[PDB]
Amino acid sequence: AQSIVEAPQLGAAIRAGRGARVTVSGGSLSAPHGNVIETGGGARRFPPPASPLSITLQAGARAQGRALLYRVLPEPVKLTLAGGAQGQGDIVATELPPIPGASSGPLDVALASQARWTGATRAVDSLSIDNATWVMTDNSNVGALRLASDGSVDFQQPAEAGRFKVLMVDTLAGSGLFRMNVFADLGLSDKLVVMRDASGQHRLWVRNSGSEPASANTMLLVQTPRGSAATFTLANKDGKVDIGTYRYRLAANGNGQWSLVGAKAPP
Amino acid sequence: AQSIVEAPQLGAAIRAGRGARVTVSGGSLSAPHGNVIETGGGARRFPPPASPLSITLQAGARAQGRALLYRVLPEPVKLTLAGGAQGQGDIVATELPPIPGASSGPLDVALASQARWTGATRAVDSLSIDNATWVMTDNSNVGALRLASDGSVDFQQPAEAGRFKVLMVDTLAGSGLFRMNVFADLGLSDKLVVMRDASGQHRLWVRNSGSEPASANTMLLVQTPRGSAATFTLANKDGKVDIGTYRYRLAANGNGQWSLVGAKAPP
Amino acid sequence: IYLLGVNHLTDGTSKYNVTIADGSASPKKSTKFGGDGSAAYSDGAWYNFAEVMTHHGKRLPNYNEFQALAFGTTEATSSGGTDVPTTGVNGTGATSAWNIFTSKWGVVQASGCLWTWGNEFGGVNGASEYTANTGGRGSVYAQPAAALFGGAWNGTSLSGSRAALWYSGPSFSFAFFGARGVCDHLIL
Amino acid sequence: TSAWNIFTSKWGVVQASGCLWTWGNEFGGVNGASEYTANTGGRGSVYAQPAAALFGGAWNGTSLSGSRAALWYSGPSFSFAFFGARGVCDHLIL
Ligand SMILES: [Mg+2]
Ligand SMILES: [Mg+2]
Repeated sequence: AQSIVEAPQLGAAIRAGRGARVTVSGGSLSAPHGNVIETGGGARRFPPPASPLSITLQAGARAQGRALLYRVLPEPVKLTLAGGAQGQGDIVATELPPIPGASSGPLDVALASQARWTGATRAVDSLSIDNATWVMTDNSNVGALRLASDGSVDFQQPAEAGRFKVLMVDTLAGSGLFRMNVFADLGLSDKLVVMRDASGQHRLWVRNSGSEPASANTMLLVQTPRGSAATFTLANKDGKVDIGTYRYRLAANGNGQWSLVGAKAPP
Repeated sequence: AQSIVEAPQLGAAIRAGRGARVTVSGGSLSAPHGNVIETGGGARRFPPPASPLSITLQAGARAQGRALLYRVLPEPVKLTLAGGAQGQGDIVATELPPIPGASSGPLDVALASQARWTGATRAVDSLSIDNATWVMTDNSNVGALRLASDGSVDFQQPAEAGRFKVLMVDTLAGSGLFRMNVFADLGLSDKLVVMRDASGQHRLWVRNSGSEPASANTMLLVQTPRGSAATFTLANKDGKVDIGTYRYRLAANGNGQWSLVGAKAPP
Repeated sequence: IYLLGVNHLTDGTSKYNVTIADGSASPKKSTKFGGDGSAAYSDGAWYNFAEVMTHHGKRLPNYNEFQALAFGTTEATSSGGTDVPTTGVNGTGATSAWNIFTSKWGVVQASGCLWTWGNEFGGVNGASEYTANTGGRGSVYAQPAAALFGGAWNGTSLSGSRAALWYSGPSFSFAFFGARGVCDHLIL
Repeated sequence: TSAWNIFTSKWGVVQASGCLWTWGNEFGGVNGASEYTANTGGRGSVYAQPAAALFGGAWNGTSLSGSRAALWYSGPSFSFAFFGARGVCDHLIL
């Protein structure tokens, strides 16, 4: 509670395992070169779900490091950023399980009540953003993404002109916002792929990050399964975005593929 | 047969529609700024699958243009490159169908006996390479992919270093080879993503395209569903690739995710 | 005010809260044209909706009529969902409410709920050769498309007071195709 | 080059032809793109949109102008300094 923890290159600021319960309310945890949180390394296997080790950063907690969370990869984890907590890290895992085959518990993270994770991941099993924000800094994988009460994923604007990012998700559900970058006469954009199942009302805000276009060309923003039940709407003022002498609107057709059409702007 | 056909920017070398049957053997078709082949524009709608308009480029045919095939939407097409024919274009559809919520048939291409399409697509419903090669020139989308008898999908080597390409597929079947680009110093690589269903024995051949890595670092190569039935094997001889003073091998980890691991090369 | 009902024979063409006629729930066969009074047409072809409007001394809108009647609706928006089966109510899984699509003049579901067939021809022609597709009442040749206006529940950005599709032949039938009646204004 | 009254009709229609094209109320002729296009001043999109007829000819029209001069080219979205309009309506006998 309102404490400071500084870790050097080799280590981590917090290691929890064997079913621990950590809360960090307020204060700061830095780990410049290493991890902010590490999980496992001293195994104790159990058939029913014990206290699937949970870490909670709340009430204004600041956390910075190369990775925000580093999973060993025997144990299931449960990271939670709440109450305006802010962590810039990465969330990585071991990338080969110790026993090839038969399961491996979930790595679950909840972003809630005004919190803000800013990083990249291809390791999280299930993310739930709820009136909070994930600033996505690089291409990412997530199993099950859920949004609620104005939760957003905010594709971070590249300082590298022209370079787009892709967020792949296995299942989408609920209702949230997705701020996405678009590059006009290069005709490229941040994409969002849902692979098995999509549902709910979502919104897409569009940032003009590549300067205005020579022509009028469409841009794929969202790809979803064939007979999908999910809906998306352009969140910019009036359901349109003006890029130079052009105007764009979100239109989807056929098979949950939500492009962004545009043609000459009203004189 | 052995004919030559040139077309201006505003046009196409061939337009076929309403159950047309076109065969091009030998010869040449160019459309420097237009389409080589256009499909549709003159509606005739019948529920029985008559002679779904088909084009065949065979016996060493040459074909060049801004797109190899432009589909007018809401007629089904069957493009076939065989007998060592070579076409470079792009294959595009209209994005929006004329009637939002109705049946549209498929855009099916079949690369066979020694043929070679070089281009990119997000319009092809069902591509089947068989003892042929698709040189993929940019990010792409295909519904059902199917390979056989040394059918390959050669990811083209980028001129821009660091620029990786991604192929997304709904379903994968049969047995083929994938040439892929690797940028070891950056820890980045071409990716193949299968979203609904994968199966069969496939081979990956790695090309070094960003030499001298600081450390040994894993690079994701293939993504497949749940517990997919698909096997992949690294086709570089001895099942390894030596990038500077480092050796990489392919390992499948957890839920069908084939990464390229590697560490310091044996002395 | 409302899109054509299936029971137009007993309700009139324009009634609140009734099943909307489409390719599936096709309108009752006009009694003025050999309809028995409970039988429905076998599809939702232009011919059929045009027949029904005549029977009530009305016609399908022209472009200039449509762009006018539907002004005031929310432009470039659609009902969403998988269906709009009923007049004046929200659609099956509607992502926005019916009254968002209400004209300056109180035309209910003006746009983006169901395409209305029009009374203008042009756009994409059919086979340049005789085709007997007219419910067995003769043959067409180079038959141009019969206009469709407004957009339906599933063309999100495409829909609106000027939305227009000139592709469908008059013999086409789909569940996104209904009709809205118009007629002259007489002052005496 | 020729004075305005040259273009008065039998019915007293002034500048009846050969001055400005008039938009007509009839669709047909050259189609626009076979793909939805949002060129309606932001009131929806149009697929395969046929031209709105224009009648009469204009000052530049040379010997093509006249009572049956008709151009089926311009889509409803087009706009030029020689495209105008003339109103017509029904005749009411009570
Ligand atoms: Mg007319
Ligand atoms: Mg007409």
